[PDB]
Amino acid sequence: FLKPRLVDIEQVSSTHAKVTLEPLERGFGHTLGNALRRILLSSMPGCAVTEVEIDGVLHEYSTKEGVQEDILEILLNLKGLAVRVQGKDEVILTLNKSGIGPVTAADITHDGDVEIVKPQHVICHLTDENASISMRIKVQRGRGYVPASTRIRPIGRLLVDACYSPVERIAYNVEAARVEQRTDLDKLVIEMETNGTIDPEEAIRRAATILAEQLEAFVDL
Amino acid sequence: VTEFLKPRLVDIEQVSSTHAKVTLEPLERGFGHTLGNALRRILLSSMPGCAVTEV
Amino acid sequence: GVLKIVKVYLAVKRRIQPGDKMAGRHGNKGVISKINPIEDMPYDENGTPV
Repeated sequence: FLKPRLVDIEQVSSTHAKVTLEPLERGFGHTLGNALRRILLSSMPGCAVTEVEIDGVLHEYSTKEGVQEDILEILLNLKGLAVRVQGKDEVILTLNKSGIGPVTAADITHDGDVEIVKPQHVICHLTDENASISMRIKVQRGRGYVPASTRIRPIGRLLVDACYSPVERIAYNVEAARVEQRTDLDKLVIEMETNGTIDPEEAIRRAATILAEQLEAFVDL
Repeated sequence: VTEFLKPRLVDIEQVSSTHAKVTLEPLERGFGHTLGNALRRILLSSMPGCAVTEV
Repeated sequence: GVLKIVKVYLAVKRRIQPGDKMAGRHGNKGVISKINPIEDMPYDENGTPV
């Protein structure tokens, strides 16, 4: 049995990129494909925001003056803020925008570690030069989907839903690569579609790692 | 972030030496199928093993 | 006979759960049965899960 190995991580874009394995034995093609797709869509370490703190807004249903959007859908925009961390496991991001103009995600006062990958992700539209949004956005790690309620405190805290799922669309497509001289070595590709926060190579690496670790439930090392 | 619950062959209540029934402890949702289907494809697809092919 | 009335406005946030009645427009009334994990959902060739 020839083992599969990463051979292409073709970065068709920053939002998504296909990862291809050159060799795979007959039958193992769809096996590895479905296993990887399921384990990627279900469980991959995300970074979506978890807690915001507007400056002068008490509850998430309030409406700050100057912002063209009510606070609730500001939070709805924020819960899809494509951000990634490198050294921390939780971080609080400060935003201070002033003057008329949409608040792109680039306006976030980022640090050297926490870096946004979509600096054009509009949060809210400021419509007054004398109005200024101010957000202390809390960003954590995690996996899967975690709602606001099922996470076990001051008034200003707005418990937003969590969406720790860097991948958005995974689709494997087995093929037929004539490796060496032996036919039936079905080349496998993974047309994965992340949100720009996880390396597709590293995504496959971690997915295979967790598959092996959970498969080690009944096997020795 | 990466801590995942792992069972240890919790129930292996084999009926006869030609028919067993392995039942693992709770696994994170979306993994019971991803392991059952994977093992099913491996087992019905390919293992080393001798059998008659012609006569 | 009442001095002063205080009205308080609770604002819950209800979402989909296994049992919320939910229908299309063509009288196809249904009820949610299970919040199926996104991986379990059948995906087409492009991989977009229905």
